Amino acid sequence: VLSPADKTNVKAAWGKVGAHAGEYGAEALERMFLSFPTTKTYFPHFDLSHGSAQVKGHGKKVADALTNAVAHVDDMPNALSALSDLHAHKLRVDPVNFKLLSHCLLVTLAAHLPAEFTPAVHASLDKFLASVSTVLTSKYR
Amino acid sequence: VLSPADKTNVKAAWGKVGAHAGEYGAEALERMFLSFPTTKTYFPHFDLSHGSAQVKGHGKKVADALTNAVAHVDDMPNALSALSDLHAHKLRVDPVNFKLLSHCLLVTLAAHLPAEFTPAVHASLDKFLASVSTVLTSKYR
Amino acid sequence: VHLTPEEKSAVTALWGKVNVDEVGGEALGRLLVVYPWTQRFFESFGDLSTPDAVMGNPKVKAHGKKVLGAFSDGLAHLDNLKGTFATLSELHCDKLHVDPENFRLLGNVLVCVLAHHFGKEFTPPVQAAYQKVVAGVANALAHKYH
Amino acid sequence: VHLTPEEKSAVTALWGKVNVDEVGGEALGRLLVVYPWTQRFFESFGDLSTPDAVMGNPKVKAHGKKVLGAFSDGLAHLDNLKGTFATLSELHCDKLHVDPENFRLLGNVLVCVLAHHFGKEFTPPVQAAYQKVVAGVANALAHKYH
Ligand code: HEM
Ligand code: HEM
Ligand code: HNI
Ligand code: HNI
Repeated sequence: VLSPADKTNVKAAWGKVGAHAGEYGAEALERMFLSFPTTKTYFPHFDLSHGSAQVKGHGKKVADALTNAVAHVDDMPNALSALSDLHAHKLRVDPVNFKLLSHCLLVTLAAHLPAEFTPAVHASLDKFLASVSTVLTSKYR
Repeated sequence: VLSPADKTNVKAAWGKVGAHAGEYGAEALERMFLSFPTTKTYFPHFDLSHGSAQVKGHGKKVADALTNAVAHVDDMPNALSALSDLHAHKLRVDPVNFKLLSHCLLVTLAAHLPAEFTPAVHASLDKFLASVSTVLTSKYR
Repeated sequence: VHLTPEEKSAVTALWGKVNVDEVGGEALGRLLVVYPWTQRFFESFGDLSTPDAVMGNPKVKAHGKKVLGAFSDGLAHLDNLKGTFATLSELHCDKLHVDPENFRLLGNVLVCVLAHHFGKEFTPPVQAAYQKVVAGVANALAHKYH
Repeated sequence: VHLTPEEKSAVTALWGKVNVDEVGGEALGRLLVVYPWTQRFFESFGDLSTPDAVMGNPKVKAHGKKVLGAFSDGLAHLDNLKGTFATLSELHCDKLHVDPENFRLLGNVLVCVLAHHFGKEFTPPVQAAYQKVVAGVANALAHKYH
């Protein structure tokens, strides 16, 4: 469960991401595809090379979903309901991949938040991304 | 989530195990320690010799906890609360190991339930063990 | 990759008793039932709408047999699983776009299927040898991914 | 575990800029803060009760130096990580009883620390190369478990 401090930390860190959320989303995807090539099996229809317009556009979608989760941090199972259904039923992405993107998102935030990405904040962000991942894999079976 | 159909399947399958539970718990431990030797890193203080009475005793405890969770399948967070506390705060077993014991419990049930281990029952049992595992790792951080 | 002489003989002895048709159909069918997201690769197989439909599906049964036949061939190459599976690794990566986690799931389902069939004969040591095998095969199939 | 030529030089170039003692204390500390069950091996280290208690803990820092020192030495042997880490693998299994999942978690924390320290210089290709390293090191440390 996210603690009061975790939600303070997540809100403050995502606050500092600010207008860069979409850029960071795309960066995290690129990081994931390069670092964990098995994740590319879910995107055979995408251009997955550096500077891809598809990846840039998808990063914005991922970021917006995260912004929404932050705004509804106490009701993620509902706020992300449609997205959970999409991943469980339409995309059928193996649940193991969510930790891979979560790690890539954390790395991206680390690379952009020198003052903000303290150990406590790192812990809270990791918990938050794990919780989003849990919601997104909650309807698989 | 465990569906009403899952709960039906779990209760019937565990009903069939009956008084063999304790034995099956110990068998699933033995299977875990042999198949996944990294799990033995949590038991260096145990006697792991063949037929170990300490392992047998422990298998009974594990089984009794599962029997209780089945009996309280509508409210497992509360039924397993003290046990969840114990794993999160005292034992501190990495969450990754719960899937390993869960698999070994499934294999044990398969080896002892020729008639009852249908594809649908297999699915429900797997979900049930994952749900137990989820509760037992819920307080880790 | 390190199967011991004693593990090797355990694997081969059990395998000599395996009905690869039945076990293959059962393992692939259970994969699709227990982890239904794995059905994503098989829309062309037709009816996968219920457990009974999946299990009895002629295409699931045929593919299960084929997959476990290649697994069986692999057991002749226990010391070089990566070499023997290299072609199929590339295929599943580049042509089929199959996440290698699927191989790991199938391995564990196959273990359940063997336990279900053999009962007490699928002892803890025999299981542990088979765990080394299914891990090795899954790893070998994942090895050429890029 | 196969790094390309450009990946090997990227790893080496970045590591030349790393203060190993510092980064090691930071990575071990972050491991114990982010995944607090990992504190289970360090009862003798004293106060681990808050993020600051962990991060500034002199025993945590001292241990992080030795851990990352061994890691750093291993970067000179990327083609033989299993050999390099064999005695440490045996030690962590037989004497220290450390679940190898801890090596994986530390790898990922280390990647986060490198990103935090280097900012934009920790590019997606540099990360990809370090992900190969950290996976290879964790696999090597796991390899002699039994
Ligand atoms: C933090 C975790 C994740 C978040 C917040 C997220 C969010 C999203 C969003 C917002 C969409 C667009 C939905 C729409 O079209 O309405 C999407 C689509 C998609 N996602 Fe996820 N996602 C996550 C994890 C993953 C992972 C780990 C994978 C696979 C490695 C994945 C694979 C896909 C695929 C294949 C699509 C469809 C792309 C297309 O063909 O249009 N997602 N995701
Ligand atoms: C289905 C999942 C599990 C269940 C139901 C379960 C249940 C239990 C129970 C009932 C106890 C005894 C508690 C007491 O004395 O009050 C226990 C203790 C313990 N468990 Fe778990 N457990 C599970 C998973 C695991 C896993 C995966 C591991 C590690 C591989 C583990 C390691 C331990 C250890 C080390 C103890 C303490 C043994 C001792 O020194 O007495 N458990 N567990
Ligand atoms: C859940 C997905 C999935 C898994 C776990 C899986 C697991 C495995 C394993 C693991 C032990 C082995 C040895 C294996 C072997 C094979 N697979 Ni896999 N395959 C999978 C999805 C496929 C798909 C999809 C095809 C093509 C099917 C078809 O008939 O078109 C396939 C095709 C094959 C073929 C046929 C290749 C050819 O055309 O010459 C072989 C052999 N395989 N597959
Ligand atoms: C969280 C657990 C944990 C992790 C992730 C970890 C990860 C690593 C990694 C990973 C890159 C390396 C190279 C490594 C290297 C070392 N460890 Ni690890 N160790 C761990 C727990 C220990 C423990 C416990 C000790 C003994 C500490 C003590 O009290 O002396 C240890 C001791 C060492 C020693 C000293 C050996 C001796 O005392 O003879 C080295 C070197 N290591 N450890």
